[PDB]
Amino acid sequence: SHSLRYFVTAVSRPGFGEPRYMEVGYVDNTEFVRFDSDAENPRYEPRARWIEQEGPEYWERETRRAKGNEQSFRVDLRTALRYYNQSAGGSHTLQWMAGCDVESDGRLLRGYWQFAYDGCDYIALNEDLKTWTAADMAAQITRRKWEQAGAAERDRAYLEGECVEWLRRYLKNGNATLLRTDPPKAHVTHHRRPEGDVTLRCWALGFYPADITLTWQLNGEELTQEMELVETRPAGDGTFQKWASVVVPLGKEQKYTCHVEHEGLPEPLTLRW
Amino acid sequence: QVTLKESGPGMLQPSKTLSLTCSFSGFSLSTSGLVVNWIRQPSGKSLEWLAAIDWDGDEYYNPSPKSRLTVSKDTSNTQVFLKITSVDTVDTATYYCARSRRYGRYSGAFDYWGLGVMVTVSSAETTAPSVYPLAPGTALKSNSMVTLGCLVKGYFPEPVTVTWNSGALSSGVHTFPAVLQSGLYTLTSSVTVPSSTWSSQAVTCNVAHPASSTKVDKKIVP
Amino acid sequence: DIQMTQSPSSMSASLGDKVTINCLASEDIGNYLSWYQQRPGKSPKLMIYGVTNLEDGVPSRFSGSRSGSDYSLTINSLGYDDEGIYHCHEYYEYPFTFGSGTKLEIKRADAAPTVSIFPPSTEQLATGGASVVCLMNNFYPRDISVKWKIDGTERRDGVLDSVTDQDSKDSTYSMSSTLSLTKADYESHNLYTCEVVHKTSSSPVVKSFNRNE
Amino acid sequence: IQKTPQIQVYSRHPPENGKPNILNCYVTQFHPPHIEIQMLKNGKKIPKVEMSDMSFSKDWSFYILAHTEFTPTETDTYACRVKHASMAEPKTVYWDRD
Amino acid sequence: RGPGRAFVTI
Repeated sequence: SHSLRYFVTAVSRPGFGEPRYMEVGYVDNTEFVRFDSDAENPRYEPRARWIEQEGPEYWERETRRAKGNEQSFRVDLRTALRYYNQSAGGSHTLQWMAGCDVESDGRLLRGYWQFAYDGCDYIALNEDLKTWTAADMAAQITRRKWEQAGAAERDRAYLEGECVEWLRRYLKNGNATLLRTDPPKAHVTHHRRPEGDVTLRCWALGFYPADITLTWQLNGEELTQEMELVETRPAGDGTFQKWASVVVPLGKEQKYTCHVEHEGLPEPLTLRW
Repeated sequence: QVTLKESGPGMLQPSKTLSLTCSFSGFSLSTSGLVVNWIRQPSGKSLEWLAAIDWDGDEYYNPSPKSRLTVSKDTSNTQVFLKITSVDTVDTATYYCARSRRYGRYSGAFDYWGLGVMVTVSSAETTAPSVYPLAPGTALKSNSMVTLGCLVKGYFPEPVTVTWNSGALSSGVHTFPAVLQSGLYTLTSSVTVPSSTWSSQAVTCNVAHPASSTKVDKKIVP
Repeated sequence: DIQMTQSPSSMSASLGDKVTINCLASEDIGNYLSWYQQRPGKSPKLMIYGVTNLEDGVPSRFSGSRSGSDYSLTINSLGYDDEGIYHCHEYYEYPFTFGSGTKLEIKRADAAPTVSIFPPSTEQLATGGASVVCLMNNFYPRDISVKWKIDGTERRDGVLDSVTDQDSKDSTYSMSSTLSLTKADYESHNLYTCEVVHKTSSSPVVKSFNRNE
Repeated sequence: IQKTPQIQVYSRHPPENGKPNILNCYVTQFHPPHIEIQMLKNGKKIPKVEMSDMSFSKDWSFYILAHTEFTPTETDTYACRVKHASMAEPKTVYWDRD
Repeated sequence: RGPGRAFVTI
């Protein structure tokens, strides 16, 4: 499956200037378009390689839509400041998630269209793409008025139509960098410790996508000891890294096997010290 | 509410150490993105930014005053202190503390300001004013209205008050601003009065100097 | 430091008139500038932040603009409530530089200064020093210059001036000049005169006294 | 109503002394999105802190990546200082070739 | 392309 996702942040900056408006676009997990309101001549810039082949009309209409949504978020921020009976001198944030997760064939499996205020869930469009879930007492006024206007219908029309076909076009145009599978270079590092035991470190570097499984095994068993592994991080070039540690006795480091399984690998890699 | 108040000792001797405090009740330098900055303004001149302190504890200074500034916060986010070592007579000014918000890397304008604390640096000690009358010209013609004067010389602290006839005469009076002179202040006070009342009555100049606890009277006579 | 120059130094307008105050930055301060207003005898309160954003509570007659590198602050329907001192801000580079400050007063019909000479009191002479003062009251505007002639020469040394702000009664100015001399120098001459000239008299208004009278 | 940030300081390519490398600070899961990230070499602030898109995850917390060019030596210590709002004192995390 | 808000206030 693949997803087209758009993340929007509107942050009021009282005493500083106009609120910052940001719009980032992701295919699966790779960013490809970006818009920032406080930069000079705010326009839609490319962030990938395969999206640069869009005509000036593409960027023109996307910038028009971005600025319209920016004004919409301005008035939304003011209306929320009135809704919650808050101070005009504070800085508050609206966050908007919108997109479509679609199976690898051509059927929309999930349409996302949700808003959060100051980090807490404000409103959401349920998977049915018809009913709104409103968490706050003030969010229910939004739900009622949006049922009156019928925003769910046009939002579903977007999600079920424009989102999926533009995801198809992006996948066909970016099949070079969006469908690639780079296997990870893996190795094990052995550091003695001032205690008396040894820290083994399994590394998986330079892979795509971020979906990877990294585990240690004792004697082919699921292992029964304090295993410390960190979260998948980007490298700053399109790939990711990961590592998993284990504290082992002096002399039994040859009993431990690190297993790394990636979607770009023919067989799960097993490494010993 | 915000409301921040400056507190600090006025009248300091040179080469000493000035310690101001700013107390605010509306926000806290705790897990809050607010920062407090000290500003000073010499009377009749432009505003100068001195230092600033974030809620972290991070401090920023103006490199213009060499290295005599030190700003610090309390262990209880409710006050901010500024210390200036080796104070000079040029540091006489009114000092404010203002609030700003930290937006990433930059500060962003001063939302609320304090009231201001006046500090003055001079080696002279408190003195009492000498009051002198100011009579018209010895060869003056019969004018319709006449003006009498009262000169107050040789007093240190900045504030003095002048009334005329124990405050009864209050129409057409003019209290001039004080001027310094080798450490001691001097000013003038004028009164306009009809030539019908002067000198048919007794016109007294009532000067009051609170810091020296003095009240002086004069009677202007040709 | 990014020293910022504000101009004009002082402005004077009629009731309801639109006025503009400019501010320049030596380096590029893009939308990092605010305008503060300080009433007579008060602390500067914030007025405009960003560059064109009025802080909540500011009357809408104020406006903030930017043209390249010069920032302007305009006010169209001026009233007595807005006379005061205005300041620019810079919050970009950490040495925050301010403007020079611009004073805004309200105009009125021109007035001529009433000047008076005050011969030193015997007590002053008794002390040993001597100060001759010649006040000028109730004139407009602020521009005025005094000379002090001692028996025909200038002797512009030893004089001190003190000009007030606009009167709370009718917005008129006052000036007091004090020539402080020694008793020997005061007895050295006879005739003492003040020469104050205002943008109204075309010819110097003169006042004098003679010691031997 | 605030979330404390999580910091990971690391090198892009396997680090070795004298070889040029990119050191980056990966700061995730914080709120509000107003933070400052400084890169420190031997205590001094590097000015080349080029940072990436301040995006956010499904949990609505923001993340960011700030990288800079450097050359790892056995005498130079490198760290990342983050100043948020939720931490009373700024968090400094030193780079370590794990 | 991205989503349009149609200027609908929350």
